[PDB]
Amino acid sequence: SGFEELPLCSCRMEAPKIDRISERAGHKCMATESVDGELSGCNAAILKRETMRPSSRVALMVLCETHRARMVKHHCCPGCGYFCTAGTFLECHPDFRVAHRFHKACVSQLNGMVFCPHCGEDASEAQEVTIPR
Ligand SMILES: [Zn+2]
Ligand SMILES: [Zn+2]
Ligand SMILES: [Zn+2]
Ligand SMILES: [Zn+2]
Repeated sequence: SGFEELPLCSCRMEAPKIDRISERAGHKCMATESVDGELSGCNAAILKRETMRPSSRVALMVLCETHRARMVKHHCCPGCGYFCTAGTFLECHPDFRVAHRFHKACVSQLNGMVFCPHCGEDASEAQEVTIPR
């Protein structure tokens, strides 16, 4: 029932390159962009072979430098693992020029209430945002 049970994201964590994830991907970025439910790939050439993911709900990804930059800004949804770069989505604003992006359907849920899946702040606080492509 308490805040301690809320999941927090892993957007800032990095896993070592010991599982050959980059090699199986051809050293191409594994990011998936979501724009109002339309999914698209990246496959840009990667520079670092360490892997990342916003939560353990999804598999680890090797990423291009642009998508690693967006991942550490909490622009990837921990619920589904898709990046929120354009279209409509929710943003939690814990501090100046900090935005945690996520889909309305991907909020954390505890005791019937909804929370930011990055940081655990109440999601009724979350603003709806529309960003052009
Ligand atoms: Zn990429
Ligand atoms: Zn995050
Ligand atoms: Zn999502
Ligand atoms: Zn948050």
